[PDB]
Amino acid sequence: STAGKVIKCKAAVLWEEKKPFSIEEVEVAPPKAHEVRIKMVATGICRSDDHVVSGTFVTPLPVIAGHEAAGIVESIGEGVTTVRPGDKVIPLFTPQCGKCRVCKHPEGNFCLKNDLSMPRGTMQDGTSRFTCRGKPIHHFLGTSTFSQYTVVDEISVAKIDAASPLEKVCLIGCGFSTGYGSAVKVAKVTQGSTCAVFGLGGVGLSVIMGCKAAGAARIIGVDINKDKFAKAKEVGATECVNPQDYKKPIQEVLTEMSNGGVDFSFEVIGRLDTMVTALSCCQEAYGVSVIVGVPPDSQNLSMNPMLLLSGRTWKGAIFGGFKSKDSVPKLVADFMAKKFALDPLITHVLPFEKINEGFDLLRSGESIRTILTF
Amino acid sequence: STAGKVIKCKAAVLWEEKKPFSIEEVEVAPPKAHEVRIKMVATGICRSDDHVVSGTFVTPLPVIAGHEAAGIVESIGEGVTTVRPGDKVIPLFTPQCGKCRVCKHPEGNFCLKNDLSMPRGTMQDGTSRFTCRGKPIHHFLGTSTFSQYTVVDEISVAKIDAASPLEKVCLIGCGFSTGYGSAVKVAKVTQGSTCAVFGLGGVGLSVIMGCKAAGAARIIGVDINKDKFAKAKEVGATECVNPQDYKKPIQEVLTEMSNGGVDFSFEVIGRLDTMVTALSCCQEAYGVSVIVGVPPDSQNLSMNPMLLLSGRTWKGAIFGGFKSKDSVPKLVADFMAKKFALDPLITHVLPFEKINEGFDLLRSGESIRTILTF
Ligand SMILES: NC(=O)c1ccc[n+]([C@@H]2O[C@H](COP(=O)([O-])OP(=O)([O-])OC[C@H]3O[C@@H](n4cnc5c(N)[nH+]cnc54)[C@H](O)[C@@H]3O)[C@@H](O)[C@H]2O)c1
Ligand SMILES: NC(=O)c1ccc[n+]([C@@H]2O[C@H](COP(=O)([O-])OP(=O)([O-])OC[C@H]3O[C@@H](n4cnc5c(N)[nH+]cnc54)[C@H](O)[C@@H]3O)[C@@H](O)[C@H]2O)c1
Ligand SMILES: [Zn+2]
Ligand SMILES: [Zn+2]
Ligand SMILES: [Zn+2]
Ligand SMILES: [Zn+2]
Repeated sequence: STAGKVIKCKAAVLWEEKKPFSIEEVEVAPPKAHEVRIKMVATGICRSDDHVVSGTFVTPLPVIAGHEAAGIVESIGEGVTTVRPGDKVIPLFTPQCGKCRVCKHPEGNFCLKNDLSMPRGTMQDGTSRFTCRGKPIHHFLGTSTFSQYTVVDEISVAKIDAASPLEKVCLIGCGFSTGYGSAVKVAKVTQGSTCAVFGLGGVGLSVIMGCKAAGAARIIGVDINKDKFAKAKEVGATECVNPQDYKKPIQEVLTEMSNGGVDFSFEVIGRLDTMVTALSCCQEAYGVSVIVGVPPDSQNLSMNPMLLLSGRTWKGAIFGGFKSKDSVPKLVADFMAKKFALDPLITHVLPFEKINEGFDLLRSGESIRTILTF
Repeated sequence: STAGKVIKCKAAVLWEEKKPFSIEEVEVAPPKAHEVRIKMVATGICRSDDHVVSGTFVTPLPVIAGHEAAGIVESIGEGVTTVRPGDKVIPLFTPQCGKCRVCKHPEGNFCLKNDLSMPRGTMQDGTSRFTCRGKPIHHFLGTSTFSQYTVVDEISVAKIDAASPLEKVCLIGCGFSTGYGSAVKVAKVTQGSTCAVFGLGGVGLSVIMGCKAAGAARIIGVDINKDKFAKAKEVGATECVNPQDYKKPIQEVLTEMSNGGVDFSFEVIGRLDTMVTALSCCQEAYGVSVIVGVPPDSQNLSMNPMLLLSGRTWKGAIFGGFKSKDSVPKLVADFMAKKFALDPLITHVLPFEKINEGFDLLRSGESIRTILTF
């Protein structure tokens, strides 16, 4: 039995920004009280993991990244009540402690125990469970899924259906749930509305899925890579536009196309300029714009507050507004009942050992989601 | 009889920015089709009128300003069906055409016929009804209430209760309705919540009234003029704070006071820095911030979009979100039924001839609302 023992396993360590991951042996400590050690089965490559590499999202290095994943519990620390060894689980990059003022609020989900606002790269107790070459290695968002084994706090894991296909449902740990919830929960897209979705990657495609599920009449996809348009239309886009094709700014184009502005817009890229464009293209009196993309570290946008005074609503969210531990198992159950599809997001499959090729695919524009198998 | 004739009457003409109003004779043309000529009874001094004087709010000059008022219909043009001679009325600086996409939307109120976005300073037909010393004089927001008589489009006037005290209910034409609706309709303040209100002038006091009516448990008033605090507490503030008293930025103070951020914040001043402060002091995961203050012309704010990505909602509104022609008569009926008070907003009552003394009271910090009586 490995219970109570250090596990030696392979992980993808990021020693430096703007460098390939290093696949090499790490030591994974056993779980302490209220911790869970997970044998990973599948993990997706999310652009947010690439943001760690590029320095767009600052978190302490060296680090084991990865946050979109599914696995099987290897062991539980003292006092764990919500999972058992052998359970299928999805790590939760947004925890759900159940006790803070956000967890108790009917509409909050950004639990105060998160490691996203001001990342420390540790477990809840301020320490690390990972050693590599004798050196402590940081965690990422309390998940660190680019490893054959990880250790997470109990508030950062959800038990899911024992019959779940882990190589699909790992996407419920980030990209699918984020995009879908941003439409259905955060924006609250209405039947018959017109939506504009900026960025047609895995998260933007999931936004489109949610807009279509909510009954939008028009869903306009916006991307500078026209190779993204075919899949966007397959999952519900009615029109796609490439800003590079137009002489005028795309907010003017979208305002014209929607006969005075869209009902709902979504920024699903991570650029300051497209956050402001996406706000501007929603109707000035009653439009809603949702920021989903992660902005570059410490940079401020500039905007004219008259865009809000006329009546627009501007909001953002983490993880589609879903309370993570309550919602992830329900989303898996709904997937099992065919209430939504995940295959449209999966364009590539690789073994974990080919993680760097998976990041190459994302950076070239060729992939939506690559799923890595351990 | 005056019907069908030019009226020569007294008005307050603003010939150029940053000068006193000139109280002098103007000619007021009779109403054309679908227009209404009103004998003014009372008009309030709103900070937005001072924004015209100061160049904070750009509108064509020379101009008859004034937009918060009540009067009696003198005559109606062909085709008017909603008011008759002798009716008490409130001019609507936000029209309600009933035909545009905003008017048809359940939550929109910023009718596309407004003259606020891109001010032309005319009637709907692109012409003026005012002459002074042989020169055409612009309208202001389709109202122009600093005149013994004005002409408005039918979509810019509402009939109110014949028994209405016009020297009080003129405030339903702007300041009361704007603040009250910003709380009850735009923010949708909840029972038991904590609110922060930046700016304790007539509009901010009306926000406090709305927050109290909605059942807020805590209402924190914020002003650099501590002379505003006593009246803020009278109408429902539980605490007041002056940013000048603190070594820390007031967003940090308010976050500490509210044990992690307020539920609802309101910017009721018109400064870029307080718009960002007000957003920052609402709880990062579920807080709502409403911009009510009018920003200085053409100036952009700077902010970190992580404030929104965590879950905040940022919105603004004109006229408290109220559909103007539907709402103004109901607000007057509610005032007549003692559902809210207006006297706390009224600090001074002067003859119209003292308009410049009324503006000096506002600029000195000494008044909330001055009502001018014709
Ligand atoms: N809020 C959350 O909880 C959360 C969760 C998951 C992802 N994210 C972020 O969401 C964003 C999208 O992630 P993803 O879908 O994995 O990324 P992705 O697959 O890189 O997709 C981004 C898309 O944006 C397109 N694009 C780039 N620049 C422009 C431009 N100027 N105009 C229009 N399109 C452009 C690009 O071609 C690509 O198809 C990233 O910033 C992520 O970090 C946020
Ligand atoms: N959105 C709308 O439809 C609408 C309607 C009416 C008024 N307005 C605007 O709302 C704002 C308030 O109008 P009002 O109540 O008539 O004005 P007001 O009576 O001048 O009140 C403004 C208050 O802000 C206070 N103040 C000034 N600077 C600061 C600061 N740095 N920090 C905190 N307090 C400060 C000031 O002392 C005063 O008590 C103005 O910008 C108006 O133009 C908007
Ligand atoms: Zn929590
Ligand atoms: Zn992600
Ligand atoms: Zn209209
Ligand atoms: Zn006003």
